[PDB]
Formats: sequence, C-alpha cells, structure tokens
Amino acid sequence: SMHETRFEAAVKVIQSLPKNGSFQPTNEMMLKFYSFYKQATEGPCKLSRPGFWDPIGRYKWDAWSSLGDMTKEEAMIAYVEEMKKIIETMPM
Repeated sequence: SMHETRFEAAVKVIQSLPKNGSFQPTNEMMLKFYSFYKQATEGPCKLSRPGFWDPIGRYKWDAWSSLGDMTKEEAMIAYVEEMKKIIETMPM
C-alpha cells in the first residue's frame, strides 16, 4: 500500500539521522516515533507497565500506551507526518 511504502521510507530516514547527519530528533521525538512504529506494526499496547526501576522501559510503554485504539494505518500516517515535520525544520 501507498501508506506502508511511505512508512518504510520514513523509518529509514529517521534511522539514518543519528548516523549520517549532525542533527537528529530529540529523545522525546524518538519516543514518539517508537510509539507509532509499535502501533503500526504490533497494534495497541498489550503488556503491563515496567517497574519504577526501569526508566527507558517506562518511557517507552507510556508513549506506546498513550495511542489507544489508533489503527495500524493511522500509526503509519502519523509516523510519516512526524518525519516530514522534522525534516522540514532540521538541517540535513
């Protein structure tokens, strides 16, 4: 599908920024990207929240859980739209 192809292209773009540029998305933005990636591929968050002692686990889970019943296609659209917005503002 058009959205699935766009999604794969976008994922590649984001993956490449910490490797091929001098600038990358913020940690906050990376968690947002993770949330849409999970929602697009695995669907809605299923598991219980990690414990207080696992910060990155908790930040991850909170971001993914936040999306609720977002569909897989909506999460692909969201990921792509977020990537476009970052690329529009960020020196490459």
